[PDB]
Amino acid sequence: SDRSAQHELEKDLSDKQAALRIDDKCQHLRNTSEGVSYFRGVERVDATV
Amino acid sequence: LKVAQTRLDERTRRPNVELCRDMAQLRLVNEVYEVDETIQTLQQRLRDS
Amino acid sequence: PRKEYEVACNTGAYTSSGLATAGFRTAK
Amino acid sequence: SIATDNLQCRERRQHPDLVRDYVEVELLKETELIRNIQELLKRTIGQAVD
Amino acid sequence: APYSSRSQRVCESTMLPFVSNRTTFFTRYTPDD
Amino acid sequence: SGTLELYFPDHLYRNDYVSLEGPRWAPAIKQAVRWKFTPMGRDAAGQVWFTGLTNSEPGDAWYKLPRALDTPYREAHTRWHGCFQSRQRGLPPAYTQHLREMAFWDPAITAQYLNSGPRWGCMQWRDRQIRGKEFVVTRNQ
Repeated sequence: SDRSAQHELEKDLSDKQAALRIDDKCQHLRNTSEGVSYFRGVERVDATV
Repeated sequence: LKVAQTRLDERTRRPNVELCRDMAQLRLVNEVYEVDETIQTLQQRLRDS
Repeated sequence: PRKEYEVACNTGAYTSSGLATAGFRTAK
Repeated sequence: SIATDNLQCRERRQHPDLVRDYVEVELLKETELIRNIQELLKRTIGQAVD
Repeated sequence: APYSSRSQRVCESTMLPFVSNRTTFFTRYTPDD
Repeated sequence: SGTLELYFPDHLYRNDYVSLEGPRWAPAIKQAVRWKFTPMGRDAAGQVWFTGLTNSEPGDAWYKLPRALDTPYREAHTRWHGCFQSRQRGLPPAYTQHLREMAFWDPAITAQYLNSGPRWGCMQWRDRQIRGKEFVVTRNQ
């Protein structure tokens, strides 16, 4: 029981890291930094859990 | 308009748990609509000039 | 093995599955 | 508003009945159809103003 | 048989629930896919 | 009709009706009581457990000041929700009710009390250029 619960916390921490890299390299972005482009429809898309 | 709307699309690659809608989504869609409106009014006034 | 048969029952291209091998399963 | 309230109310069920039955499929189809229809109405109002 | 069921056997076994709190249904894939 | 000189290429945001599927997943909420089997053994118990700040704790005040150690005061959620409320109070109310569970919000994103322009208004004063009388701008305001 201890090892299974500890697995659940490990995969939660992994998903936290997968969010952190996106938020880190998103919020360091400045005006015309590198590789920015026109995208369209993202302001239309709102998926949320 | 470049930097804000590619900020939106470069954000929206997120995984399942953190696929959400915070204030950043709402502020960014308001940003891109008002920058678009500024483009149309400056284009019209250039035409009248 | 009944576990292998049950997960082979559950797998598919567009089919949701709740069984999880060597761990807890979904509440739904 | 009615559809999203049905979604949260039916999602608040207990453990031996939290089932992805046909009701939840039809509720998701309702949410999708409502949002598509009202966005189409938004574009039609724009064209009729133009 | 008493040893034909252990924790290492029903920990493997699949008809028992052992459920978690996630409700998302992940998908599996085939190597040719 | 004539020879129009134009000087700008930016687009104008229309004429793309895309059939959108993809926001298809069961939404996540805050629950109160969940269930567990605590060991994997021949010993096994079906135990319910209730979460902390949901239904068992209360907000701070000076009459309830120090703490009771028996109380389920979840400090992490308390601090996070305090800073969340501090950041939350800045947005106006339609953007607050979009962060609720049920969909009581207006479907069109720009609000009535913030937008200076009328939504889907049909009036637009266009002055025809004719030699002679005086041309002018901003007849709306």
